[PDB]
Amino acid sequence: YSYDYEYLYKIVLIGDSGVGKSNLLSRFTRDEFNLEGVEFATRTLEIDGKRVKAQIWDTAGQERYRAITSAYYRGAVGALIVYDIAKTESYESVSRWLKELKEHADANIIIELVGNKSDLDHLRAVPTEEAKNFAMENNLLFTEASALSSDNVDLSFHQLLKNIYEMISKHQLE
Amino acid sequence: YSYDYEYLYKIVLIGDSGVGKSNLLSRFTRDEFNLEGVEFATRTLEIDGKRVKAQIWDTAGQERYRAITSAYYRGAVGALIVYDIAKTESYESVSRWLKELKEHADANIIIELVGNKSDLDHLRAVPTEEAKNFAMENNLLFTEASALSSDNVDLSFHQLLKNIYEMISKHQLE
Ligand SMILES: Nc1nc2c(ncn2[C@@H]2O[C@H](COP(=O)(O)OP(=O)(O)O)[C@@H](O)[C@H]2O)c(=O)[nH]1
Ligand SMILES: Nc1nc2c(ncn2[C@@H]2O[C@H](COP(=O)(O)OP(=O)(O)O)[C@@H](O)[C@H]2O)c(=O)[nH]1
Ligand SMILES: [Zn+2]
Ligand SMILES: [Zn+2]
Ligand SMILES: [Zn+2]
Ligand SMILES: [Zn+2]
Repeated sequence: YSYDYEYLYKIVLIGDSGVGKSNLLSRFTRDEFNLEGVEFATRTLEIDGKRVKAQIWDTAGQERYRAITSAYYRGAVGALIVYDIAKTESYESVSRWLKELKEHADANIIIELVGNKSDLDHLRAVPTEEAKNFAMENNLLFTEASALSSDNVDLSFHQLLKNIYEMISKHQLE
Repeated sequence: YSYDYEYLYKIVLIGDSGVGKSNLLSRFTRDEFNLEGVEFATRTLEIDGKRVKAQIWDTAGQERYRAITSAYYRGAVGALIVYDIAKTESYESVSRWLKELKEHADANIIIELVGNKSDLDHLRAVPTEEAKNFAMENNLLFTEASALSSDNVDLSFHQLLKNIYEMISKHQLE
């Protein structure tokens, strides 16, 4: 048998404007997607037998013109860095978002690199192997996804929460 | 170092009308007490290094005339059975509340017996040793408390949440 309790994880979504952060959230939490306020959404799912309440934060679009404030990252245990596989610029900015996390987020936050818009294969600018190699180099989890076609969307969120739970537990047997 | 995450525990308060359930809640969550809606309150505190968000439920007084519905107990990991040390009847009803928990609450809910109104020592009807012996007999945690004078109030809630966390963890090394 198992006891009746929940884990509270705060996750933040970061990345350049237009990479599909808000559509990743609406696809995972409400299964909706829009071709071009709601501060965060919560979905609860089972991770290795345990119930995990994931509170996933999303921007209001201010990252297009200014830097995200420190309060956005506070309390977050995981983070998704989203880029556009069809936009090189959005992939080059991954280092900037890594700087943002080191500067305002928890020192041991668990990071996952997400390559969104995998449906635009005719416009692919960033090869999967380049970003996958970069993720392992910087000890980030990695997947490509498509909020439009729902490919690997649940995988991007389940992979991070599963790694958070296991990395926490593994850290607990000190 | 420790990761940034929380545990969500639902706790319910049960006992006969007038034993001091609502005043136990206001004393622990808001440090207020009244001499003779708000469905539940949440207070977060540190249990053995970890952060535990306790959601403590309280009745609207319907237990005076009818039985508490099943939905009140659903999801609860712990429960406080409160009686009046100055009212024998309220102590005799502890078996009824144990029946209520077996009937509508989780099969492995952790129960604590609380003897409230310890300040009315001139009116003591239930000796501490009788209820303490009864609690160990039925594998309940036990303390006396006074919502009026704040004695053992934080102890009654901290003792239960600490036992819940450790009993869960101890159950986890299957
Ligand atoms: N083709 C495609 N377009 C997407 C995808 N995800 C988002 N978009 C589009 O990208 C634009 C910006 O998306 P949005 O979620 O607002 O990006 P955000 O600024 O990071 O939140 C929208 O017009 C979406 O239609 C995807 O997986 N595939
Ligand atoms: N002397 C004393 N009176 C108390 C204590 N706790 C509650 N009361 C009184 O008992 C009455 C009923 O308390 P209440 O919290 O509403 O009981 P409930 O029905 O179980 O919620 C109130 O008038 C309180 O003033 C206590 O620790 N000591
Ligand atoms: Zn957005
Ligand atoms: Zn910054
Ligand atoms: Zn009450
Ligand atoms: Zn019943």
